[PDB]
Amino acid sequence: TAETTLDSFFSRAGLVGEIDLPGYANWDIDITGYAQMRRKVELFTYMRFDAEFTFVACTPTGEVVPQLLQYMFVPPGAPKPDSRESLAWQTATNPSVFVKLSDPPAQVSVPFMSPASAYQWFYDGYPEYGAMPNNMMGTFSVRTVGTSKSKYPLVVRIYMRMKHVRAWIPRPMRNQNYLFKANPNYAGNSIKPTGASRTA
Amino acid sequence: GFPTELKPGTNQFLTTDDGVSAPILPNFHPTPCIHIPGEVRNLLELCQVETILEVNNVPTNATSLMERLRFPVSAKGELCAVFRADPGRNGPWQSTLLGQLCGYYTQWSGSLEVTFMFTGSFMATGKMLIAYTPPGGPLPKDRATAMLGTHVIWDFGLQSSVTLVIPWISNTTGLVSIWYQTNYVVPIGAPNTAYIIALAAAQKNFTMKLCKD
Amino acid sequence: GFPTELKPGTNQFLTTDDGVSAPILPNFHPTPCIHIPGEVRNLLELCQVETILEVNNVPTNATSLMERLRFPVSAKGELCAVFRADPGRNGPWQSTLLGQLCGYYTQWSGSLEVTFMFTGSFMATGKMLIAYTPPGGPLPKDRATAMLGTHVIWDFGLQSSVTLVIPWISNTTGLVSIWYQTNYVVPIGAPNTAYIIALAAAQKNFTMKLCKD
Amino acid sequence: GFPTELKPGTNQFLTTDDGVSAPILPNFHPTPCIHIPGEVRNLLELCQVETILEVNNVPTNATSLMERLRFPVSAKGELCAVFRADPGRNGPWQSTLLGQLCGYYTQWSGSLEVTFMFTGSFMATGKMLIAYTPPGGPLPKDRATAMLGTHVIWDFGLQSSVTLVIPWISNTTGLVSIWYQTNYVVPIGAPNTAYIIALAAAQKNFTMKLCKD
Amino acid sequence: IIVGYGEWPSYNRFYTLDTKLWEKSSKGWYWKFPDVLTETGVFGQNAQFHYLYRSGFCIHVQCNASKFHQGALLVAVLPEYVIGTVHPPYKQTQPGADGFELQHPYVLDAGIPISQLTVCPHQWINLRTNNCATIIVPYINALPFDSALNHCNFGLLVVPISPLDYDQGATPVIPITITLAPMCSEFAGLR
Repeated sequence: TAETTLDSFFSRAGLVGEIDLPGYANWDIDITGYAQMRRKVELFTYMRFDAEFTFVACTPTGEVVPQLLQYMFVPPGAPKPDSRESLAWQTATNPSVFVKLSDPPAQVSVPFMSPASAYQWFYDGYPEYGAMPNNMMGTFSVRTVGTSKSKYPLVVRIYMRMKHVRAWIPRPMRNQNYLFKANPNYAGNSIKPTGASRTA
Repeated sequence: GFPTELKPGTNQFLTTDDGVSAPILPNFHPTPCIHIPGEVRNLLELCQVETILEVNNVPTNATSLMERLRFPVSAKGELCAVFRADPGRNGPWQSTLLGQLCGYYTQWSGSLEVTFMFTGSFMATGKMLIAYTPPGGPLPKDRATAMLGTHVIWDFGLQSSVTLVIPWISNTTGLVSIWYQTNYVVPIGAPNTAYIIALAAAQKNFTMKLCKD
Repeated sequence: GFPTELKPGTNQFLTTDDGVSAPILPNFHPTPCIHIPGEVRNLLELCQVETILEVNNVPTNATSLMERLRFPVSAKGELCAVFRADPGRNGPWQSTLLGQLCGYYTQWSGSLEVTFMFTGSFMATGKMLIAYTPPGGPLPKDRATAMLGTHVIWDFGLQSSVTLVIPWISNTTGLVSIWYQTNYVVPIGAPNTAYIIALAAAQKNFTMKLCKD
Repeated sequence: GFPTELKPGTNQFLTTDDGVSAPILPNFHPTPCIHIPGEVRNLLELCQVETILEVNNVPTNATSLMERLRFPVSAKGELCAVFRADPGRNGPWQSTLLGQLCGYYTQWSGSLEVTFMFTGSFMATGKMLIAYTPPGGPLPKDRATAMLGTHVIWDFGLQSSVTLVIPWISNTTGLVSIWYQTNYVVPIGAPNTAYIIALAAAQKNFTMKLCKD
Repeated sequence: IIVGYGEWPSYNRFYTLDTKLWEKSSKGWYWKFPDVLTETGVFGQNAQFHYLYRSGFCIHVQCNASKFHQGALLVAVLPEYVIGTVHPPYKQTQPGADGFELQHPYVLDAGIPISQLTVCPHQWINLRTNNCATIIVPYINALPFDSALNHCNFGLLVVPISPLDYDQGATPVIPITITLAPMCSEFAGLR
């Protein structure tokens, strides 16, 4: 029984988003970034969990270079940086982490951000239909510390693991192929059965 | 100071490691959780709910996918339908939530419980044989040897729904066949074809191991 | 020695980390703190003080910025002023300390308390209607429907200051309108125009979350 | 924070180090262990079992390797066989499980126990001398000096199996020789050649040290 | 009775909607709650003149069929039942006290299988077994109160699992009656 608990079902950090810096990039937090995890989270209607993020940065060839990086987390409602010299970078209320590529990957924890009591994956209404307003976790912005252009191309990988997962209102699991990240529509003409068939 | 040495396996990142990490907002208080009805803590609760088992997974046409939820019974010792007691493997068990959650795990073991529901006229009567064959046994050649094994004689003139309990499965598999014990007898003015709906679930002793995407 | 391994997330600098660091002057004793009167420990105390609410934020001229602190009442069922019950958003609430501290946070919720002060001659009399409309409701078309909602009938011949308590706000917003219940009646020799000063504050149950620069 | 320094010998990998490492599947439960009969916890139990000692390790031919398990006794004061009491060194003791496990260790010490089994006709009679010479002593020149040392007089007309206990060995070695005390006497109609099987084991006080591949 | 999720609604008369004519070609119907009651009644008079709202419901479904008709109906409540189009129009998204017809009952206009609806609070309407199905649903939401006009708590789905069958001469349409009584209703913010 201990194997099928929610925490075991939703443990095992998975790669959510990859960032390329061939000199900054924004990555809005989205669990759906993990390809196979949307169908797993949609099986309930409400969730409440804390996330751990790990940032594994390296060159496109996987080689480790001596460069300083800054990943800043802007909480929901804060403005995003628009360039490499925006005043949003020096803001104290957006927590940052300064790590070299030689040091072990940065590991930060983000608590439950929603003003409601649970993350809801389906909004049966309007705040534009189906736009769940208070599901926004924040945003992670990555840039290389320094004023001049960096000497190496970088690839940043993000691994997210949920801890303390709580769920409510189970529902049937998706069987059709996903088309859009926000609304659940399918392809009506190319509708398929749940599984395989036979002859008799 | 306090003398320590770094044991082998430091500075590695194991994606399954559950070590506690530093909060990004130490002074933040998340909104306290309220009581939302219908909280689930173990997926076995979601495995123990009866669910439609598409025994009639013959058609694939877009406008007739809805015909797979039930299989017809209409107008003596013949074979109605047959399906395997294999929740995780490909086939009719893909439709049920138990058979979909079996795809997220590698190993499962326990007792099933498959119920049938007759959807004919109230004045319609008849009998049907639901036989289960242990693993290894082939499909019976006829109702005479189908009755010798484990079976129930289902008459739907009196009881409209029966339950067949599969003794034990694990990840050869068992067989479930349904036979026409007696022909379909109906009065004048009542429809000459009926349907049976199979609802499959798991007992209290079903468990899973080795979660796998 | 004692075997440990460096878990992922070492040698990083989190600007929110509250770890204790080594003193630069171990032998230093800072001068002991004396009792300075008026010590503040929670900013909610500074949020619970009444403060001028520039309802009349029409003028921008340099030599007349002082005219925004109060709005005139002078010489029947007309509209005097209207403002939103939105401490954090742009508008009249920018002037109060509550509305300025709301700009340092992302989320706030609780009950407001807006008082008005009449600044006319002692012999001046009259009545005025202060109505509050819950969120979503539009501006009333007239005093007849303005009175039907939540309102107070303020006469300043007897009482020179009244308090209107906004029930609850959170980050559509509520509306506060002020109506001429009766005309402005004044005796001979007293000024024919008067002013009203709005003092806005927060109740004891106001709180803020998610500090933001 | 807590002040420590890395002592010499960090970031090294000692292949004998028994430090506990991070599980790869924290949420996995291995299948509980059942009682399988015949559980072994110490290899000394496997060393204390009697095992065939190929004293007659003369032949090497493929179709006659089976003749090494026993040595013949057939038709006065002669020498039958001789072997060393050396479990670990090359020779007859390679065949026994004690002598094979001695190859996995460097040092061993204790008391042996070598039994013989006579495999002749029930009507066959005779006597044989089994002498043990302490370390250093040479092979005796004849039965007269072979009897003076430690010995047993084995007659197989009465008892079909005898045990000779080697007092103590450690890693010069002792000698075991077997002599014809009396000739082989057999009745008419019974086979004129017989065989002896040597079963060697270790006592309760045998131990090993310094495991080596 | 089926108590949805095992909880009785906590902290008020029967409403009868239009009958739905179940036929041989019918696919299914769904009603959005509480949007089904907003446009009609004293209950819907409070919904359109208040800001916040919370309430349970007591849905009762009946079918009037003789002994010579056959078929089965699956009635089930699906909290936060979002529609997936082949954006939906307003009439499809929030249909009034007249429901809407499912064009693809297999995926339920949401890309989810009909076969798995039994995980939700439900009852079976088998014409040879029973003609009644009553479900008691509590208030389900992430917040204690919510807008009744811009948000639907759940959607009541009634789908013919097995087609209606009858002999020629019998009545070809089976009326379906739904009677819903708000329970433990609350309102706030009189606008």
